Formats: sequence, structure tokens, C-alpha cells
Amino acid sequence: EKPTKEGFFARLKRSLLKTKENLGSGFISLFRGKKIDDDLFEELEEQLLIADVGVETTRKIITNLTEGASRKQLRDAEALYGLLKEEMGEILAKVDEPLNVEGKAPFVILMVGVNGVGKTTTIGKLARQFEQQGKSVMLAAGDTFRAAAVEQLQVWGQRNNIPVIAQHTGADSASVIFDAIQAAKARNIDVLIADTAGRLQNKSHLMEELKKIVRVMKKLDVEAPHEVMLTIDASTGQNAVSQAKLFHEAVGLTGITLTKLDGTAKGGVIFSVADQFGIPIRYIGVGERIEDLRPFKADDFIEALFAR
Repeated sequence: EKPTKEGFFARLKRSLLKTKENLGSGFISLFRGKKIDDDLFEELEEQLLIADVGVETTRKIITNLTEGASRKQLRDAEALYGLLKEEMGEILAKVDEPLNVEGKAPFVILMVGVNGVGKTTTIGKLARQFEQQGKSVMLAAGDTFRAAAVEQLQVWGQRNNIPVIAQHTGADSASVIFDAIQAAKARNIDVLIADTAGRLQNKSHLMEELKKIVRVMKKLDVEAPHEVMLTIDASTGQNAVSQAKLFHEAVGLTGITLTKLDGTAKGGVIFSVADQFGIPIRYIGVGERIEDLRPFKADDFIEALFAR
């Protein structure tokens, strides 16, 4: 066949099956045959919360939905579906801005996040995506005190013909990353992806470590890191929201990757993250393949979520 909108949406809809049970098309059974009254909005709120949309974001959706329904004096609950699609779409549109890594030498992505939420996999998928676009990639193994994490990137780089800058276990992360930027410049690398420590220290130590790295990058390039990317796991519920808060306060994020959307029946995390922080969501993980780490587009996501 050929690539088509229909084929793409068929797959995207399927990947969100579990989440669509409660959100988007999931709303249809909830509204069917009901009138609009306080009980209805309460049932909707409960459904939103159970899907991990989060109390504050749920409250905002319900308030805005109520106002919209009042402007039209809707009476039938079924008609709320369209307004909800619009309201939840508005939340996501504010953080729709795909990552553009072009035109730098190198474009530096500082990858932050806890270990175990898909950060290491996201590094591999992004590196391959950039190569598939015709860009050269290098990695920096900046999680220097975890031999396992360093060896993981080193072996992967070796097998995939991608250079990986790494030093002995216990090396200074800032120095590994400094050396990596230098190596990347010397080798005309388009994108450098730098891993960082995800075995959470205490907050002060996390802040110190990350600020140290950024400062050291700026000893070479005032624009590095061009992107500070958090990776969080959508199936972890409010853990992902709290993790975003922690890292955003520690270093200041510029982009978010949200993994494992296909793995949970409570897909509200994306709305909570969007609403709470207003940081662009660069990519969403909706499957195991490289291409399944999809650049995030709000309208397409909403269409898939709400399509019955």
C-alpha cells in the first residue's frame, strides 16, 4: 500500500485503545441519553480523575465545559462531546511544538529524567530518527557513576555505528559532556544527545549536578544545551507529573517526551502535564518501534482519542 492519513490514524487509535475506554470516545457511553445537570458533571469529573487527568486540570476542563454549555444553553449531555474535544484540544495545543534539531554544530540535547521511565530507550530511538533524516549523531554517557548505564550506551553505539563519549565509572559528568561537545564539533556531528544521572540524588545534589553540566556546556557554546528534554512514563500517573515538577525546578526544561501512552488505560497524564507546566511535549511513545516515538501533534492526538 501507501502511507495514508487513514492508515496512520487506524494505528494511532488502536495504540490508545486502553485509554479511549475512559477518555475521548470513552465519553460517548457516559453521556448517552442523559440530560445536563450537576450529577452529570460529577460523573464526568469522576471519569476524568480515574483516567489520571489530575484534580486541577479536571476542575479546569469541567469549569470551561460548563461555561461553554451555558453559552449555548445545551440540555442534552450527548452534545457535550464536541465541547470537551475542543477544551481538551485547547490544553494540548498550548504544548504542541515539535522539536527542530537542525542547523547547529552540534545541536545539543540534554536528556534528564529518572532511570526506568524510558529515557535510555528514547535516546536510542531519537538517535535513529535523526540518522534516518540524514543527520549525524553522537551520544554522551553522562550518567558517570552508573557503569550499567554507561556500558549500555557504549555497546549500543558500537553496534549501531554511533560514536559514544564516555569515561571511567566515577568520572565527572560535566567533563564527559564537555569532551563530548568538543568531539562533536571536531567531527562535524549534527546532534549530540547527552545522558545524565537518573538515579535521583537529593534535590540539592540533583540541581547542583544539572546546573554544573549546563554551565560547562556554555563554556563552549552559549546555546548549549539547545534542548533540555525530560522523559516521563505516562503509565506512572501522577509520578510523571511530580517528576516533571522536580526536574523543571532543578534545571529548567524546554521539552518533554512522554512514553508508554499505549500501555495504560488511564491516559490523562498528558493533559495534566500539558496544563500544569506549559512545556512543549515534543514526542509521545505509542509503541515499541522507532517510528512509534511520534512527534507530538495535538490535533492528530485529539482526533485519534475522540474518534469512535
